[PDB]
Amino acid sequence: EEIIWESLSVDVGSQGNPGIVEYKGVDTKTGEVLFEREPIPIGTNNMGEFLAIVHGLRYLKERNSRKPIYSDSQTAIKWVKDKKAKSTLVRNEETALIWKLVDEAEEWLNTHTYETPILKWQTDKWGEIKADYGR
RNA sequence: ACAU
DNA sequence: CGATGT
Ligand SMILES: [K+]
Ligand SMILES: [K+]
Ligand SMILES: [Mg+2]
Ligand SMILES: [Mg+2]
Repeated sequence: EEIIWESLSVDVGSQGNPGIVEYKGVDTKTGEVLFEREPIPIGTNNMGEFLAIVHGLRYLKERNSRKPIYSDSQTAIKWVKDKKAKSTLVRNEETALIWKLVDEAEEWLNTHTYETPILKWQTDKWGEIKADYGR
């Protein structure tokens, strides 16, 4: 119903899908960019959306912040809930880096705890998520 | 169909 | 138009 303005918003950006993947997290209220991942040469949109949420969890935990995270990705939200990223992306030499990061993100989820609510950004009602790349 |  | 996902 109402945007929770005291929150962190994350989004993926890509050049191709599969293709070059990056992501960032912003303060929902102000748009201040709080973290940005160096582009990863090959990955999928959903792997990037997943990594963005997990990075947000790690970022907020490190700072003792109870803010929720907004993502517009039905898929990534579920993968985080399950602690399992069910990507179809072939595992080969060119996808090794993204798969290492995804594997490590799952490993972090399976060895840490958090209460952070992971909320669906309602793009149909609210417009684009504040972390959007505009591409 | 819905979310990207 | 194509691809990633539930
Ligand atoms: K965009
Ligand atoms: K589809
Ligand atoms: Mg998105
Ligand atoms: Mg976007």
